Amino acid sequence: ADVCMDPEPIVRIVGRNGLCVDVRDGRFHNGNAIQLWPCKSNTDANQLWTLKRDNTIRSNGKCLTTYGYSPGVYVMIYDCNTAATDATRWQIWDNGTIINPRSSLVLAATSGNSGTTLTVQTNIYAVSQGWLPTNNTQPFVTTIVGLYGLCLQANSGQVWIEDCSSEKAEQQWALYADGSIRPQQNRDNCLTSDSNIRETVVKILSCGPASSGQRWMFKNDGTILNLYSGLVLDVRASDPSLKQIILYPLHGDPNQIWLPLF
Amino acid sequence: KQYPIINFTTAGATVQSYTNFIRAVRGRLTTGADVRHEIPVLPNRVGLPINQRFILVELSNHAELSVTLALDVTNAYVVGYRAGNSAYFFHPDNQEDAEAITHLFTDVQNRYTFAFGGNYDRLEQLAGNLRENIELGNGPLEEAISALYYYSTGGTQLPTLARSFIICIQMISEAARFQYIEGEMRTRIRYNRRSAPDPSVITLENSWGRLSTAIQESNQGAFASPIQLQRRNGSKFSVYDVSILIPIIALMVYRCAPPP
Amino acid sequence: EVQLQQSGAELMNPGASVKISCKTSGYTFSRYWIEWIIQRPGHGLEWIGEILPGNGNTNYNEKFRGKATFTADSSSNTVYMQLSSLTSEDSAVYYCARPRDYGFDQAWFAYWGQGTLVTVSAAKTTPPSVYPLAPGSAAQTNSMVTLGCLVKGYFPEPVTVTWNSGSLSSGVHTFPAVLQSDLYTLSSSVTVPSSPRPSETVTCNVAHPASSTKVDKKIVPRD
Amino acid sequence: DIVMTQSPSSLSASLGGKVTITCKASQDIKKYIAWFQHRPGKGPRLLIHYTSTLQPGIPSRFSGNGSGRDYSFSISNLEPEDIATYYCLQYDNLYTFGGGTKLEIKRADAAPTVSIFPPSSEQLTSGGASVVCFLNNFYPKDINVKWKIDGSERQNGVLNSWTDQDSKDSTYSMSSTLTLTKDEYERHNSYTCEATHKTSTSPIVKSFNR
Ligand SMILES: *[C@@H]1O[C@H](CO)[C@@H](O[C@@H]2O[C@H](CO)[C@@H](O[C@@H]3O[C@H](CO)[C@@H](O)[C@H](O)[C@@H]3O)[C@H](O)[C@H]2NC(C)=O)[C@H](O)[C@H]1NC(C)=O
Ligand SMILES: *[C@@H]1O[C@H](CO)[C@@H](O[C@@H]2O[C@H](CO)[C@@H](O[C@@H]3O[C@H](CO)[C@@H](O)[C@H](O)[C@@H]3O)[C@H](O)[C@H]2NC(C)=O)[C@H](O)[C@H]1NC(C)=O
Ligand SMILES: *[C@@H]1O[C@H](CO)[C@@H](O[C@@H]2O[C@H](CO)[C@@H](O)[C@H](O)[C@H]2NC(C)=O)[C@H](O[C@@H]2O[C@@H](C)[C@@H](O)[C@@H](O)[C@@H]2O)[C@H]1NC(C)=O
Ligand SMILES: [Cl-]
Ligand SMILES: [Cl-]
Ligand SMILES: [Cl-]
Repeated sequence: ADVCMDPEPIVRIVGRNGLCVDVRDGRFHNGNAIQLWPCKSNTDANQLWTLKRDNTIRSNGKCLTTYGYSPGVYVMIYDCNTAATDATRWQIWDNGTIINPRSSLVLAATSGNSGTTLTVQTNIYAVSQGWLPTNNTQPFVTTIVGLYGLCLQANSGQVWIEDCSSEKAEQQWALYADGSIRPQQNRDNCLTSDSNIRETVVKILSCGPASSGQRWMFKNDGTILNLYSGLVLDVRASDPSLKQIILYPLHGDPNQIWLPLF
Repeated sequence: KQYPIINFTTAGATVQSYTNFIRAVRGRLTTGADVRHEIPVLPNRVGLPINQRFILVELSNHAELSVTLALDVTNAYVVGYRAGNSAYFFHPDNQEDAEAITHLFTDVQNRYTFAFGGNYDRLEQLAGNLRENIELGNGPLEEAISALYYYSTGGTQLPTLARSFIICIQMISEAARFQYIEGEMRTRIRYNRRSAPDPSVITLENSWGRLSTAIQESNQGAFASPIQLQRRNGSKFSVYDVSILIPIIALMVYRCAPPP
Repeated sequence: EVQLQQSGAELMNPGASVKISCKTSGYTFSRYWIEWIIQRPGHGLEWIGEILPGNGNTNYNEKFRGKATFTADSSSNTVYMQLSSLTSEDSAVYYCARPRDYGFDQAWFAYWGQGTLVTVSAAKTTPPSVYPLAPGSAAQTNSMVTLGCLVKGYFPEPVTVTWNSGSLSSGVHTFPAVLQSDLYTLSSSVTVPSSPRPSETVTCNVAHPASSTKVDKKIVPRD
Repeated sequence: DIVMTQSPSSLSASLGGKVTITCKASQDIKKYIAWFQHRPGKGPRLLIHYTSTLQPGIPSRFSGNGSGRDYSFSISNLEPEDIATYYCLQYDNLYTFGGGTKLEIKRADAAPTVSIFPPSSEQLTSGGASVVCFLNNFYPKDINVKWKIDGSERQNGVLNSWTDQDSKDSTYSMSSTLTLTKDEYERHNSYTCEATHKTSTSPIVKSFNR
């Protein structure tokens, strides 16, 4: 009917621990640090990013730029049409990763702390590498309903399935912009698996590490993908009374299908 | 040639038969080829020959009353039904919808055309009720078909006909477009609770047109402008990106050809 | 900073694969890219591709998409490129290089490797027959008497020739080889004064690495 | 996707004279370009690493600049060691080389001859017979060689090659070799090498008697 002409939307970039992609202290000189910072509620240019049509991400005329093409170098703010033309190129995948195309190295927040400088690290699809461009800052607070129409309920350090209650403590989850799934009681805790192995009962640990085992993606087929190891959320032997939520290869049975009910 | 028929009954209604029904209905609405941001889109509506344009969904309550619905594959909306000798079709907005609808029920004694559209507004106006007071679930669907089948005999109340259509479109069409609505009916079937929809479902049904727009001209997944949605308690949150919406929308209407 | 070193020359059967190596040393091996450049006659230089050791990412010139395959062994601090289905167009000198730093204003080419010659030919190796050449007599005199060696009948391409193990560098003209109808031959001329004609020992040292054979040769005056 | 057409394909220049090579990219490389000197028999060498910044240890006579897509490169006080092929490389989008430019330098000199070498005793016990004729350190490079075996003009079965230009004197050399059989070699006594040049009032000739 036409060509899907695309816009350049001004946006903030929320990532690890809900902290925005921010230009440090507002100064825009070539080489200043792109840091992590609490998401401002105003029109300060040092947090507002135009997703330009040429796969470049600009805040106030200057480009989100990697210093180099090696794991470890930091991401700075630089004059677009002065620096290397592909040190400013980025893509934003549907799974959350924002990636430079020269080397697969991905925008990451190596620490979950404020004032932390952004870098580019080798892509392990981790919590410290998941990003989401939005102007909505707060995470997504919903309930997660799975097999047999029962709820996902984090108790203290255990995730299990228990029939849904309108306000029970606690089955209300916050889907963060870094791919983590956090019980709203303690926002410092993530849906975490200790591997990178198959069965691996999923637990609830602190998001401090921001590891590849705490980042997830709600896929189109109703599964919740680990984004690493290619494993989804599985109810072990389809038995809720076991209180065992596990990782397992995608098979598509009701023990792997989920729907977020807000 | 003949169109694809997808059957379903509301007597042995199990959440597995409802889930399987909406799945097989999905398998004919889209080739599955055109997929954007992991959300499949429906065909072009341009260059679809008459033998690729529609699918059929056959219903049975019990009683023995059978009703076969007709879905415009280009948008997966119900366009008409059949009750034996008779067949009825909504008012087509333009030509090539008026002569394509001719090829739906060729086998009837004869077919009749309404003077109103299938849009919820002209459908609520004729129903004397809004969607949030028209109950949905296994119960109302068994009641919508008996009112639909009995229209060929004429012994059906017209508001209960518009009340029946809204039940039929929501639990089939909107349940196909969104997995979220597919669950909200699967949830009701699981507990035998006839219930009117949440405001969270109503907002999605209106927005399916707009959502399919912003998701496809999004440039990386980031909308040009936000879309306001509602919660189980009518709320204010706005969506700025697709990744959150991926597990909610399963079908989108074709908007424009993708970047070459 | 220090160094990169590659493998010796290679001869392959047309339609096979050969894996050139590039041994890196002196710098933190994992955090720097390794480059590859082809050089065949008349074609000058052309960028093949790059591989980053330690994380296995790649970037290929599209002309070599399917020809090249970069690999890096984290154990022995090395990088390998492999050319598949070698025709005669793949016969060239292949270089490996590094950037200077992490980029991007650095990360221009520095720290090259000495290059590796791949010769694609059906023929098999043949050690060289080295013939000396004194002026004979053919008297003659004077100022500076010239001589050299005749490295005829070898294959494949690379041979290094010296007098005497490298000590006689000023006055040597080692000529480019020529493919004998199907073999390789060349000559190398060194002029030296006429007083060091019998006083000195004009030994030419011809080394063939592809046959693993080496030949030293005194140039003793003919009659 | 960034092509770089270099100019010129090659050139000759008088000693001490300035030369100019230009590179032009399909799009803007944002002043990210380097210049490389491929000395014969040696690996590549970097001279100018940012568009104008000179690499250390490079003479002050090497210069280069540019803006956007157009780029210049100028050797000013030319010297016999500057014989090489020069390339342009950009590192903005990726590494893309130019076609290269081959530099030749000029002199005026005549060729000393070999003096022609008869075939060795080791070769003669192997049926072969090869007679070598170096034409050594001359310029122009355009010269001709001939062989007279006992007065007639020997045409077939002669091989030769030319050296790269010399980095010291800017003079070329040529090594001609006539190969016959041990039979054919012994059925003659005079093998002569006829060298004809531009800077030669008469041809220079070196021969031998068996
Ligand atoms: C997220 O929030 C920011 C600020 O709250 C929004 O940025 C604003 O976007 C609008 C429309 O894109 C800009 O208005 C336009 O400005 C141009 C400038 O010439 C003018 O020609 C237009 O007629 C219109 O007035 C506004 O300047 C801009 N404000 C900023 C950047 O501080 C942003 O659009 C929001 N994004 C989404 C997806 O809602
Ligand atoms: C995270 O999301 C991105 C979204 O694109 C995924 O990267 C891409 O994944 C697709 C498959 O889903 C790859 O497609 C392949 O493309 C090549 C070249 O066009 C083709 O030859 C193959 O047959 C295949 O179709 C694609 O290479 C890959 N990368 C890019 C840059 O598009 C990524 O895999 C996702 N990761 C996870 C763990 O889900
Ligand atoms: C809906 O009910 C119909 C009842 O007959 C199915 O059609 C028939 O199904 C037979 C196998 O169950 C198959 O041999 C027949 O060819 C087919 N068609 C007719 C005219 O009898 C129908 O099955 C679908 O439609 C036809 C065209 C076949 O291709 C089937 O493979 C299809 O699944 C039923 N559809 C569903 C989704 O259950
Ligand atoms: Cl179920
Ligand atoms: Cl340009
Ligand atoms: Cl003979």
